[PDB]
Amino acid sequence: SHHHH
Amino acid sequence: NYTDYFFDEPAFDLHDGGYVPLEVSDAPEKPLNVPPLLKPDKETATDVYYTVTAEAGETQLLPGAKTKTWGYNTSLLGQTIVYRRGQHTHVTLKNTLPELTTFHWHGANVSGPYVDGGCHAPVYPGESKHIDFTLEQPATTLWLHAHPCPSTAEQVWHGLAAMVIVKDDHEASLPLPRNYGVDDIPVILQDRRFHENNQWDYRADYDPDGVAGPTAMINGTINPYFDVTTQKVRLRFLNGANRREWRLHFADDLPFTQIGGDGSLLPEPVKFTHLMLTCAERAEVIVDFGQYHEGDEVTLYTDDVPLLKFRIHAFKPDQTTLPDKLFDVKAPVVDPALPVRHVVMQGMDEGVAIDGKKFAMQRIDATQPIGKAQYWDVTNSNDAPGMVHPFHVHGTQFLVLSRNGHAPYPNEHGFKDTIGVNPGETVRLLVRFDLPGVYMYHCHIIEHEDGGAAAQIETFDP
Ligand SMILES: [Cu+2]
Ligand SMILES: [Cu+2]
Ligand SMILES: [Cu+2]
Ligand SMILES: [Cu+2]
Ligand SMILES: [Cu+2]
Ligand SMILES: [Cu+2]
Ligand SMILES: [Cu+2]
Ligand SMILES: [Cu+2]
Ligand SMILES: [Cu+2]
Ligand SMILES: [Cu+2]
Repeated sequence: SHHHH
Repeated sequence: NYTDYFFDEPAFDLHDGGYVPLEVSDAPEKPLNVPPLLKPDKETATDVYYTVTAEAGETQLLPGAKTKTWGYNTSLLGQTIVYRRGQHTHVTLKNTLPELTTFHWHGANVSGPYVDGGCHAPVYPGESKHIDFTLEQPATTLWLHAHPCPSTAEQVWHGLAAMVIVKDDHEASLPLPRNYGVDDIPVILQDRRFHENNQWDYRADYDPDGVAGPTAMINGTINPYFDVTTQKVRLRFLNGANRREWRLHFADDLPFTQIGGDGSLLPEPVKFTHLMLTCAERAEVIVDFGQYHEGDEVTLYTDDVPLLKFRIHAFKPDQTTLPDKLFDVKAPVVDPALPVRHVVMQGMDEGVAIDGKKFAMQRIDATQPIGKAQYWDVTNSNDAPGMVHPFHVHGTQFLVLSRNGHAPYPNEHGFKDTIGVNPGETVRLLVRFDLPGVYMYHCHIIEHEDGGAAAQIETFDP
């Protein structure tokens, strides 16, 4: 689900 | 809404003009290289003897041709060197490279400038030097790397870095994974750019603001995996990159506990999901894989880029718990007679400087008496947009008192030799030198060091 920046 | 890291989001490397994104390599997955422990030439309880040889070779990094590389007692990086507190240590330094080099023990409280192995300690091709010393400092992860001035960046790029493990009695008594290569591993974080025939070319990739390539390399491995055979694993993160910052987290935000920083155990364990490391910073963490099962592969990322896969095998349950206190940090009292030292890092690119000046090898910039603790106020004067400058001091382990008058970051309450200073920020350090001589302080973006953003301090007996 989660992605970074 | 919020960044998951402690540093100032606008200052991250990824905002820089010439930023080089990491890209996933198509190279096949392979086992993480774990450097062997360097066998002593001889050891007794009181004395240990090592030979450390800088050498050139070839390493199979990508399919096809082998990459020409340099290492310590191996073709790339180096065998891990174990030192013990209070043990008289003897090292023969041998250079078999075509270039002169230097053997810098980053974080080791040894005398400078010769044993320290900075600018003033050249070892020419074909020659040998003999050093000895006794470490009187807490257990931690240090490292060895080349430090000729200039040319540190290029030599590190060729592959001259190695992990150094310092043992003591206190750390040995803690319930920590300590089976090297099995449940306790180096994670040396680097990046490179491969050119034709899988070769490196520092000069083609040069940038005065910091060299970074798009291919991540972990312990000299491309697309590494690690076979986990225990519930808990200790990772010794070292940022051995020329410039790049690592923003480390697992794919699913698996928590991990930091137990160690640059210079010592942390006073207390600190729980993390996301951890940012600037150049030369070390962080020792325990990961608990107890919620996973045989066949699972759990991947450690920086930003959105996968770095290191953990293949879960069968493991016995581990019921142990960390104590609430790991380590007693005994802060020195500042010498009241001594002023506050102000150090200003200025400029970017070619214009980087400290206190208005570029490095000069003959010149002493500062003095401080040994045995006496002093406040160092260190300012990153870089306007917005700026960058996080990792400030390093040779020959001391310092303590972090405050950041812009506020608390240090949660993982900055132990001893450290390198600290990331945000744009505009003043940090206050407590700095004591135990030994007399000449020591360097500088930014540890290695292109900044080479570009002259360094100064030297003379320590003397009063
Ligand atoms: Cu942004
Ligand atoms: Cu001795
Ligand atoms: Cu000796
Ligand atoms: Cu260093
Ligand atoms: Cu250093
Ligand atoms: Cu995350
Ligand atoms: Cu298995
Ligand atoms: Cu910059
Ligand atoms: Cu240095
Ligand atoms: Cu810098």
